[PDB]
Amino acid sequence: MKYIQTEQQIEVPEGVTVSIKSRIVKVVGPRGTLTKNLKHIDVTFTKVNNQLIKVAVHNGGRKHVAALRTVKSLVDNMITGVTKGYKYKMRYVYAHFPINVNIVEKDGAKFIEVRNFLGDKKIRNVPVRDGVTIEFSTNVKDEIVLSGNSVEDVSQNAADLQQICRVRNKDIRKFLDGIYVSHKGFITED
RNA sequence: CAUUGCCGCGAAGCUACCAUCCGCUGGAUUAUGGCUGAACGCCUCUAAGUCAGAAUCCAUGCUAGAACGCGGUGAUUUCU
Ligand SMILES: [Mg+2]
Ligand SMILES: [Mg+2]
Ligand SMILES: [Mg+2]
Ligand SMILES: [Mg+2]
Ligand SMILES: [Mg+2]
Ligand SMILES: [Mg+2]
Ligand SMILES: [Mg+2]
Ligand SMILES: [Mg+2]
Ligand SMILES: [Mg+2]
Ligand SMILES: [Mg+2]
Ligand SMILES: [Mg+2]
Repeated sequence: MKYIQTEQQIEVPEGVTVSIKSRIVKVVGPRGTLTKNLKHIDVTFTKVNNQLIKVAVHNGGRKHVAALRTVKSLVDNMITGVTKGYKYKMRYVYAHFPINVNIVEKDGAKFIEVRNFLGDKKIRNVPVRDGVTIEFSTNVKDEIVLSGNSVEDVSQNAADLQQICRVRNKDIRKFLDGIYVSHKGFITED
């Protein structure tokens, strides 16, 4: 169809600075800073009144309009992640063998070590990505809390811990074992 | 002498899974499982982007070295 103009809104709240040269977006707030290279898209950003940035596609087909609301959602994720921050909570699910996860250092690389998953002698190792801060819940039994600015970094680190603890050669309908994400939320949320 | 006459042992050399030694580790991926995320206010591994991942692939390594591919360097003829 090639719609003439599709357009989206981005609400920049009171503490946030958004800076967009060519298609590289820099979002600065109370929690740090974030950068995305959006040069694969071809949208056009325009600043209206310092609390609002439009993003537009001119003469765009169905897939090109489709990526426009993606670009809105990604910058809003950056804005949320530098104002409220991002926080994931994972619980350990085990039947018989308890799962031992402690935050570990190997050559200054800050891994996550998982011993005794299903009684495996194999120690599993997940590296902590930068920005993600691993926490172990007090007054919740067997909960790991991943916190940081990027929802891309926090959720992929929470994805990597689930993916390393998969169950092999068993019926996974019964062998329900692993570390699963229980909550996707913010840090400064109430 | 017996077309190495025959028999036992027999060094050297060659040799035998009939004897010993030795046979490397990184990256990119497929299937698949994911993250973020629209389309399609929700949902979604996919559309943009991105993670992991096979005995696969491509390197590392190993063999040859273009006899018309290349480089460094040595010496370059007389009482002739
Ligand atoms: Mg599996
Ligand atoms: Mg079986
Ligand atoms: Mg005679
Ligand atoms: Mg004789
Ligand atoms: Mg052999
Ligand atoms: Mg999802
Ligand atoms: Mg895939
Ligand atoms: Mg894709
Ligand atoms: Mg990958
Ligand atoms: Mg190598
Ligand atoms: Mg040659």
